Amino acid sequence: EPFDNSTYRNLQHHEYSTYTFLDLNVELSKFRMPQPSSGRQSPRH
Amino acid sequence: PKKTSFGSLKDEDRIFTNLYGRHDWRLKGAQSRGDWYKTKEILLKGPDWILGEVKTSGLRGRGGAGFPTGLKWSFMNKPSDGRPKYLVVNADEGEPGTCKDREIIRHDPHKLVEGCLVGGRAMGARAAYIYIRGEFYNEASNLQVAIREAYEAGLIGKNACGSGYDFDVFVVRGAGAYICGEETALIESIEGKQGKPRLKPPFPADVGVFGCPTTVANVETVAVSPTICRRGGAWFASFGRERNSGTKLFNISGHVNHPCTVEEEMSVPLKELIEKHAGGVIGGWDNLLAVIPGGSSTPLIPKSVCETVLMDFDALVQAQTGLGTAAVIVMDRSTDIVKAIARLIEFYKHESCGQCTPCREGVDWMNKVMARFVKGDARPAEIDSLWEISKQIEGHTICALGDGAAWPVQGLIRHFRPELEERMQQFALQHQ
Amino acid sequence: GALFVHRDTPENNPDTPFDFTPENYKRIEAIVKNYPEGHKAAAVLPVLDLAQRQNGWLPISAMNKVAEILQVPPMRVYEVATFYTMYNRKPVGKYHIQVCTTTPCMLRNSDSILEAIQKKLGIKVGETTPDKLFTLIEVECLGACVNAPMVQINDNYYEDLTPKDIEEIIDELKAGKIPKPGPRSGRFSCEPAGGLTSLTEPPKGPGFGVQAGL
Amino acid sequence: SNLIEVFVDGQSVMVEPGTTVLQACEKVGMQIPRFCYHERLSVAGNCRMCLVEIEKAPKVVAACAMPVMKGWNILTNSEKSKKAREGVMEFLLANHPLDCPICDQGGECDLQDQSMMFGSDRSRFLEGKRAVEDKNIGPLVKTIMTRCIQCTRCIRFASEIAGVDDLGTTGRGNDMQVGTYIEKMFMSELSGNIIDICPVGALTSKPYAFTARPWETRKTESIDVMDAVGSNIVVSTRTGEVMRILPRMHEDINEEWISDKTR
Ligand SMILES: Cc1cc2nc3c(=O)[nH]c(=O)nc-3n(C[C@H](O)[C@H](O)[C@H](O)COP(=O)(O)O)c2cc1C
Ligand code: SF4
Ligand code: SF4
Ligand code: SF4
Ligand code: FES
Ligand code: FES
Ligand SMILES: [K+]
Repeated sequence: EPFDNSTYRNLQHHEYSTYTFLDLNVELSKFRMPQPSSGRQSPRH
Repeated sequence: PKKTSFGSLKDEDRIFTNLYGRHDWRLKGAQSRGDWYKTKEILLKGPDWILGEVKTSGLRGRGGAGFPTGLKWSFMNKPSDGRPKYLVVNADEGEPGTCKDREIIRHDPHKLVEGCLVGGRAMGARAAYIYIRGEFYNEASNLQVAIREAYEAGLIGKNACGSGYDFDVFVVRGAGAYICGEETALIESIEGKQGKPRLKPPFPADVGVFGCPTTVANVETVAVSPTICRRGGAWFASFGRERNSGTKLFNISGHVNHPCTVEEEMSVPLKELIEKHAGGVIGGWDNLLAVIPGGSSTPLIPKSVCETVLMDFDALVQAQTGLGTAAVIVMDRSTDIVKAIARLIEFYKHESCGQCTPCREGVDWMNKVMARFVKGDARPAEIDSLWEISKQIEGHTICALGDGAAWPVQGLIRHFRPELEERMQQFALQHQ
Repeated sequence: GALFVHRDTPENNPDTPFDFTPENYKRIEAIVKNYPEGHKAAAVLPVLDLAQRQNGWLPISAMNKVAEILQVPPMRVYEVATFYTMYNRKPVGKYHIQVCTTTPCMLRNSDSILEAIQKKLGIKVGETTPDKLFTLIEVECLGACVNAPMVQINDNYYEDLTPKDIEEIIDELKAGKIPKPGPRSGRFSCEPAGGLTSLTEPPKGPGFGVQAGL
Repeated sequence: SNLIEVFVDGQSVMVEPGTTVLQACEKVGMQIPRFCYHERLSVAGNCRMCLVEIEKAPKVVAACAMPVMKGWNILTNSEKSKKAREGVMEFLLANHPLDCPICDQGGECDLQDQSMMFGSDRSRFLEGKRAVEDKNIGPLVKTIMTRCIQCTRCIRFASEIAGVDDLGTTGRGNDMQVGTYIEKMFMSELSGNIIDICPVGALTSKPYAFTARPWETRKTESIDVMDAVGSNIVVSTRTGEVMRILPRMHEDINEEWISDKTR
């Protein structure tokens, strides 16, 4: 409310884990959409 | 009519309002700071309108180059060809002296997300691949937290902001390579192979990631893009000199009393920016020996030139250097300039991907030569030999890392040849 | 040194026991799903990183397992592993002490912090503590140039460091307490060390100088 | 109906769109110096010796991968192109090991010949050269990897022509080495062809090792009889004794490859 410019609030990164990035990427997948397909399952296929 | 002394940017007209994390970096604080506001209107206006207003804003590539962002982005306004279209935001931030991108990612990630959205709509991209470096794990996690917040809010994903557009923002993490900052090297790094840059007879607008058309932009430009759309192109055009408009995140470090990062308007006096935002050079302006304007790639400049130099691309180009990434690196009179430049050459040697011959063999040779120079183990002829080697490296490499390693050597020679000569003479007399 | 030729050892051999935990497998499949169909090799860099997180370092068995799970020739995996620096092809300590020594960060006496690390741990650059806790290695620029000489430990950045603060950090790591990430003096992240030369007025809210049409 | 006119040293040549600068130069007769470009393998563009000058263009383009466009005049013998070739070859010859008397490629080495023609006559390298540990890939190809110029031609040949993806690179910078990392012999019916592919003595024929010099062997063209493909070969014999079998280009039978049972 009083525009407390004097403090830092981006301290949420302190309580992060080893898998935090990948774990937070995991459940984010259900909000994604079907990826495009190039046909063959691999360039070598 | 036209501003003469381009400087002292006002707080009201600043793209990034949360540089130092003084406000909530989540969706709530971003909306409080004007972010994610009226995005649907920009989405529905039309890609051509966004591209035209970007051209009107005169935005130049804020990632190290100086290409007009409008022209580069409009290179993708071609019709569909079956292949998907991709926008990629470079967040490698490997150039020494650069600190802006980390700050925007970890303090204003929602501006970055809205930038990917508006850019992808302007260029018709289906998804965004923000390539952050491997070290920035906390920054990447914060960015992905903001991405999840936006996904839940419905701003991105299927029916992005209700405009019928379908966009995704994947964040691929790097693995500790400076060459990955190169756009084609970044493309292969995303594709799974090594970070070797690709030759450019084909361009990313034609062939990019996975072979589909891709366009690599920088964190700063995409971050300012939604603000460019909202406030207006002419509002951006007001700041800075002609063809050198906009505001930039200057990262001031080296031997500055208070090294920091400030969002200052373009074509700013270097002395004024150093004195006010940074606090001046340690020991005053008289104690300044050299200034590296925009990171390791940009050649250094001596204090006599530093007295009066505007901080736009063209002004520093006339100063036989480049704006680069606006990475101010000040070195005082107590600095061994030879040692610092040799350390930069060592960094470039350690970061060369080794693909093409001039960078793989040439940069290592320059590293050895500069290592001998620091101890003065040479003769006056090897200074000209080093100049010739640097010229041979220039314009002969696949990517611009060869030129970015040759330029510091050229600047050091051009502005401190007497220092090398005298150090060599001292070593010669000592070895008697 | 870091020789880029894998010589078979009794510890680092293709028969070295390695696998992926089921949660790690779910993370792998999500990562693979995050790429276009038919270009699964694009997931090689993150997947390998996962093999690091659950193993600390990357044994050659992990290399082959990544190749199998990504249907990619093992040579490409070996190439991407030897190319990128963060992948530890050799066993490493619990706390990877990476000290930046590029020009912007050496200019503010990073050598003092490096020597403080050497003295506190009794370990020269490039070795691991005998109790397998710290590994002091030298790195190029890590992105926090405006900050004073910083040090990277596994996943955390520590900026604005002075030998005493890093003595505290090291002996606090020895005691299991994780030091607070961020500069170890004053400044929160990147503001001017003196005060605040910008962003003093409250930022303007939704709608400010917005173009009429929009 | 689609041919575009391009200029090579002023001469006007009709080239099909998509033609690279190197092929356009070859049409006239000029053979642009190259190490990493093989007409059978993919284009790489890392050797940087095909750097040729395009008129009204302040940048030496890579003729091995640059597609020509209308109105280009390729100045093959321009001073800028000659200086670019000299600099690139100085870079190549900097860390090369002084093995010419002990290297079997001596007398038929691409590096030696291009140095004789497109290159300086001295060196300004007054430092210590690099050295790379040798790698074993079987009993057919002897590898002295310190002579490798990292043209990655063997890697591309193994990936595409041979199919097996066991050759590649390791590391970056001056220390990035071409090999197999882990110990694995490059075993294929077309393996020995890498000996031909390598422009330097890094990959050499083990049975032929230290047996004869290229300038003294008489070449007699013949037809292989091992398999039924009938690949055309060149028997190089000296003193009335067969020394080695090399492939001969036919573009229908065997392209320019032979099997290991033929070599
Ligand atoms: C060696 C090298 C490193 C680079 N590193 C970065 C980087 O860290 N961040 C970045 O945005 N651009 C970087 N670039 C520039 C990109 O290759 C590319 O030109 C730019 O990102 C395009 O976007 P822009 O026009 O907005 O700058 C680098 C270029 C080179 C040659
Ligand atoms: S200049 Fe260096 S980093 Fe760039 S492609 Fe050539 S070898 Fe790789
Ligand atoms: S490869 Fe060529 S230059 Fe190298 S040692 Fe052999 S003959 Fe000499
Ligand atoms: S071994 Fe020979 S073919 Fe392979 S990269 Fe080296 S020089 Fe080229
Ligand atoms: S120079 Fe030390 S972090 Fe960039
Ligand atoms: S032949 Fe064109 S660069 Fe190697
Ligand atoms: K050979």
